[PDB]
Amino acid sequence: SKPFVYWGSGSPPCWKVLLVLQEKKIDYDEKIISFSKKEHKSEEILELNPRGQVPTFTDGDVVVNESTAICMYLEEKYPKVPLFPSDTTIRAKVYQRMFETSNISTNVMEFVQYKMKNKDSIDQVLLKEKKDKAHVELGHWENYLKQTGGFVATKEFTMADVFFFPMVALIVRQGANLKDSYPNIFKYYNMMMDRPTIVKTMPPHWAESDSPGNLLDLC
Amino acid sequence: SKPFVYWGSGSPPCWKVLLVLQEKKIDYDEKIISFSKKEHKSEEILELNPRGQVPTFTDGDVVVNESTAICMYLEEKYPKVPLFPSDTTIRAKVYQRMFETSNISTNVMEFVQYKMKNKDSIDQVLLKEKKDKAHVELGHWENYLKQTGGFVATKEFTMADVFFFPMVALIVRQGANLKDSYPNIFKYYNMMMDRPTIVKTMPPHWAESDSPGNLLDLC
Ligand SMILES: N[C@@H](CCC(=O)N[C@@H](CS)C(=O)NCC(=O)O)C(=O)O
Ligand SMILES: N[C@@H](CCC(=O)N[C@@H](CS)C(=O)NCC(=O)O)C(=O)O
Repeated sequence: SKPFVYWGSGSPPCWKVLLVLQEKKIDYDEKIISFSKKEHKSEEILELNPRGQVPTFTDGDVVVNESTAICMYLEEKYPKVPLFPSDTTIRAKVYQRMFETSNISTNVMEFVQYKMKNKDSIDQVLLKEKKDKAHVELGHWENYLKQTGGFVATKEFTMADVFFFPMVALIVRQGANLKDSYPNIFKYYNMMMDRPTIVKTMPPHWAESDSPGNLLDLC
Repeated sequence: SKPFVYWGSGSPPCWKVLLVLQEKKIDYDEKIISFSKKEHKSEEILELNPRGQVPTFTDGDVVVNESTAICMYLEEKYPKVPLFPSDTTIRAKVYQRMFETSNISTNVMEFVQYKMKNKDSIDQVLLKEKKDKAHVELGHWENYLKQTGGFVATKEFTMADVFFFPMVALIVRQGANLKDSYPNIFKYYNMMMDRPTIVKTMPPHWAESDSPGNLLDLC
């Protein structure tokens, strides 16, 4: 049995899956679909995933789509390279950080959404509201990296970094100068960006396209 | 070591934790906080949870807050009553359903949010948009229950039902007549509502308060 994963460029849910696969060094087959050409809605994809989304994934008769379910399945199916420590108490912290990352999406990426959605309708009395929420959110993670001095959950790479980093990258892709404002996250970013597995899974379309820059003002 | 959980009434994240605790029959200590009196922001809560949210949870030196992390920790710490089957392939389906339930929140509960948020500003040209999304979302789950004939993920109660049911209940609490429109979800609801563990964890404030009814029109 050899895993197969349909995924697109610039998608954190897909990145999570690719990182897990690479980090555990599992040989897999893939189909890099085009979002702009709506390939995530192909019939081939819909048979496996009624929601027409990526990642979509198989491994024999095993079919799983939620990026988080795929990662959990991979951790359980291919145990040789653990992305979780063995200590139950410490694993709890890894799980905490993993799932807590859904907050970045809401409190951070909302800042970008707003400027794009209701554009031309810029209300700085509200703009400064969500901007402060983004910073409040990032502060938590900043403190976390500060607290460990290394990776988002512990002093080693774990499933939590698989969830967190893609979000950090997307933030920087939007142009966040975190160098001085969030020295720990930035230190974490540059550190991670240097990890082989991450260099290998950078979103394909990023190199030859310009940053959306919806965050150039962040900090 | 005895678990301690701070939680509030009518909160799906808290319900998930209570169900897991009850279903595995773990004896725990609790603090039922008042949201209206802002007790989720107490100092006692903030020391353990910098976000000032519930559930907030401890078990010795073990501190975990994300409802999903707590459930995973409980599954791993107290294995006697498994909420997951042993088959790795089948567990994958349980994980799929568990995490996919985050969609109900977005595609379903948005319908309720909108009518509350931008109220008085009712735009039925858009109202009928999200209403159709709610039905599309529920259809997936309807088909799932149809596909199994029993619980949301398999023919037994699993961690997936722990995630799904609270959302179904909240929907009905908003007044959804799913009897004829979603016979399988409704059958699932009445079935679940009858399970001892669920009767015991119904949101405390529901009995003596009226349904918000933001869904009475759903179907
Ligand atoms: N909860 C899913 C979400 C996946 C998702 O949102 N995928 C996007 C790309 S990042 C997609 O394919 N979207 C297409 C759509 O909604 O049609 C996960 O984490 O896997
Ligand atoms: N992702 C968390 C979310 C918890 C959450 O949103 N809790 C709400 C009650 S349902 C809360 O305490 N909210 C207070 C707040 O944001 O201040 C989880 O699932 O545990």
